[PDB]
Amino acid sequence: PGIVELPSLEDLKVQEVKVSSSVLKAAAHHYGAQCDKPNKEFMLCRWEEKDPRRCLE
Amino acid sequence: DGPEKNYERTMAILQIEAEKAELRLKELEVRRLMRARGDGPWFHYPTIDKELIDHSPKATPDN
Repeated sequence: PGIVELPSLEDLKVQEVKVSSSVLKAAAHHYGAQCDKPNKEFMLCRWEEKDPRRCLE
Repeated sequence: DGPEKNYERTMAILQIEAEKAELRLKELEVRRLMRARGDGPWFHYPTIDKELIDHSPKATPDN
């Protein structure tokens, strides 16, 4: 068996959404309406690739 | 019975018995190969049916 390829630590850095769950809960309904397009593109990628390494972008 | 009737009746008996003997020997050989290789209709032990598998999207993506 081979070696499990993994992206570099700097290939995973990004600005995280550092707010609490009640903030997301309060914004969820408008958030779902406003950010649908990138959100659904990402979820399409995850269920098609079945590989988190393939949807990092 | 005349000697020609018995003589040619014997040939008919011999043909049937000889053919059956050949088929009996083939069956032993065919059975030996099917059991050792499992590539024939005999000794075909069941495997799980793949039409029982659910192919729809699952609750989580990695599967």
